[PDB]
Amino acid sequence: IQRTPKIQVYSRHPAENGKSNFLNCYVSGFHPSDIEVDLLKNGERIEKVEHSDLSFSKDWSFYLLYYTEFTPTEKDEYACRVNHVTLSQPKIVKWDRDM
Amino acid sequence: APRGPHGGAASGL
Amino acid sequence: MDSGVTQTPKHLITATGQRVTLRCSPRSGDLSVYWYQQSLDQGLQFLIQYYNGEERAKGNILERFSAQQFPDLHSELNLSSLELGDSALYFCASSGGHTGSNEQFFGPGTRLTVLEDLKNVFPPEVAVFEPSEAEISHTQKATLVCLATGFYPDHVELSWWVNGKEVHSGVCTDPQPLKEQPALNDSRYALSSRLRVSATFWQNPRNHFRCQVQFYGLSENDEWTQDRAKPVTQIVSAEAWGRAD
Amino acid sequence: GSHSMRYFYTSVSRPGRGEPRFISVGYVDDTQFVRFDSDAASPREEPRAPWIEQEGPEYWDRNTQIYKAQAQTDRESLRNLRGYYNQSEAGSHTLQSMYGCDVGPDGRLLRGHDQYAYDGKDYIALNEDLRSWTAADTAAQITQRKWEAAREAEQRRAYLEGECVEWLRRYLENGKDKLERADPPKTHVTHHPISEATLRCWALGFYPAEITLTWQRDGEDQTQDTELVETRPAGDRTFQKWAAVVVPSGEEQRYTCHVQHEGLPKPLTLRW
Amino acid sequence: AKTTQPISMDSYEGQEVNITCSHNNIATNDYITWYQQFPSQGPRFIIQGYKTKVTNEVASLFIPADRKSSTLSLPRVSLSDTAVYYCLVVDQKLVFGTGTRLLVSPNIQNPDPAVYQLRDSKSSDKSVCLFTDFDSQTNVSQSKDSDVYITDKCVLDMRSMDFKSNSAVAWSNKSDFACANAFNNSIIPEDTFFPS
Repeated sequence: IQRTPKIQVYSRHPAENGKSNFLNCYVSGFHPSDIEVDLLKNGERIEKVEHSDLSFSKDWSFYLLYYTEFTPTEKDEYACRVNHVTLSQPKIVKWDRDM
Repeated sequence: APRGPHGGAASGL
Repeated sequence: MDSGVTQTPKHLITATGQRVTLRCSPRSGDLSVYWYQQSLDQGLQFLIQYYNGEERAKGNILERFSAQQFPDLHSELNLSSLELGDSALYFCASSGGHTGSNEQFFGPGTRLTVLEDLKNVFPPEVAVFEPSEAEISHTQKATLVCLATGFYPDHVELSWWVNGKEVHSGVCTDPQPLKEQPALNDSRYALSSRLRVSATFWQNPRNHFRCQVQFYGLSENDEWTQDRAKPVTQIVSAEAWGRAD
Repeated sequence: GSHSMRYFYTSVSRPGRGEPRFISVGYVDDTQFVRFDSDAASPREEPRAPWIEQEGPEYWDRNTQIYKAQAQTDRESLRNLRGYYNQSEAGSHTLQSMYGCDVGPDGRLLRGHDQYAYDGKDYIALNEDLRSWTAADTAAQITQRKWEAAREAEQRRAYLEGECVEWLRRYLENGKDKLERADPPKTHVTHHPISEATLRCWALGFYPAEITLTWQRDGEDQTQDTELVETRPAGDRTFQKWAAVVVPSGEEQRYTCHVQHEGLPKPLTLRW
Repeated sequence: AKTTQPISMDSYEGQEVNITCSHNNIATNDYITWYQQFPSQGPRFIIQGYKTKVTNEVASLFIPADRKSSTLSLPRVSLSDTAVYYCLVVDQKLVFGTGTRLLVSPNIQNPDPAVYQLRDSKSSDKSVCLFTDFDSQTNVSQSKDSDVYITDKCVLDMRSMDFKSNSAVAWSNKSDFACANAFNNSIIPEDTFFPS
């Protein structure tokens, strides 16, 4: 009680079109642990999204990595959608290849 | 390995 | 603490094929309860452990053995379809509270004797033997000897009482009784004890020596069909009085 | 250098939905190697690193029973905690545990840890001497008295000086080539006009997570408007980090990025 | 793992008693643990250790670096310490072996070995014979007959007189049985006083 999630969307490897990669959404710094995280492709939730095991930092705040295997594309738009008890509405963060 | 009780039952808290 | 682990009843004699339930209360503050079985000349064997109502650990426990821990943390171990080999000391232990994390607090135990029939259960005969005059002359001490004989099963508590008050000083009762008939199992048992006092104490006719044997037998609900008095849990005494001689 | 083994317990109570969820994760340094989840199909300790897989059945069996018992204990603890704070029987609360050992290059104990948080705040910690507790709270004082009577600290010390050091030793031996690993970062700089312009110092694929990225002005650091994101997991047991300065398009050949990481023989200096 | 320890040990009061335990396959999580038990009573925790020597109010526990052995050391035993001592290596379950049964004997050094007769009640069947005031090195044997009953030696403490003494009892219903030949299956001292 009660910390807001910090969100980073990024690829495991530097993104190149046609070559397979992993899409990560790292949520961290939040409390309590209950949290909803989806990965989006052109606005809709991806099915095959795994996540790491629930852990926490030295300040007791939780962190989780959600990820999925994908191949990036010029036209395709990926995002992360996060809901948590500290959020009015879901926060959507777009994957920007340069961050 | 995680901590076991060494022959009794855990603290409580 | 303040109260240690308790177990009820102290003893139990019951026919093969039957069912018994043993009761235990953990030491004050402890949330975890253990059950152990001690067969003759063996270490305790772990049966089952509960924590706060929930089963935590199992030993090599037969499915006819079944246990439970209630919200008040007391526990019940019911032994079903009893057979001869179930005859043992059943110990209860506790931890997870006031008792240290690495320790178990053991109760006094419940003794279970399983018999194929409750007919070769006999109460003891108590006999007090007066001091030897030779001993009084040679040592100025006087040893009284008690004998409790022909009882089954092996579950007696012998005590000495002098002038109405139980004594322990000068007393030695045998560690384990004798079998009155060896190899003939379901043998009755014999047990001796000794009380040594000063000759001057013994020769004083106002001193009263009672040897008492608490025996644990059948209850008043046990079906008793035979010629003999019902060998129920009872006390059998024998006594002597001071002799100036 | 130094190494640490650490366990992280999280237990969450539910309103009227049965038994709390217990989850545990184990780390050696920045590498996770075991997990346990009470809400799994069958609650079982599972491996999460290659160097722990060699452990035989008895290891996972035993550790699993430990986790189960600990889950029960955490439940009763959540009950007591609800009691101490006069919280309602319907609320959902969190109990977190954090313990383990740090050893040096000789593999002998350097420091021990064992501490608890309730609903995200420090509740009670084992002191550096490993003999007493610091209670943060009036409730934690109740816990403190209870443990002081039962001399629990001695048992925690027994673990932290005993099995903890031994197991950490065995894990460092078995996973040597990945735990005594030091992967220097792969680094590069990117730029985005807006256009004020943006410089980005990238560090990827490094281990352990500890790293320093600084943007300097002719040799004096611009912490000021360096935008520095958290070190993040790449998902392959390596980490990533980047720093950013937005500058104008003027005098850019004195913006320097400096990367320090124990896998680097010497600190790196980067420029676009 | 399992533990192997002495089946029995003898001692006189006042001595140090050292009981060693073997556990070659002690596991990393196992703690060396000792329990004491009096007959048909709940066993009691004595002491526990991992790597280093442990000393508490009741005993000491020596632990070699290998951890393959351990020694329970009782500083100065008394008759009260006659009991079974269990060595265990413990993670979750207490697995009890047979344990070492320790007998603590008195130093009887005012020995006055004798055999006395006792006649009540009434009278006198059986007649009880009492072999007493012998020293603790003397051993008492079962009779060659089994119509004749012989007790093992028994230590009584007349605390009012600071006097400890050994005793055995033998009785039979037989006409044939007499005190003078009751215990002559045991190596009986020829100092033994036979009255009458």
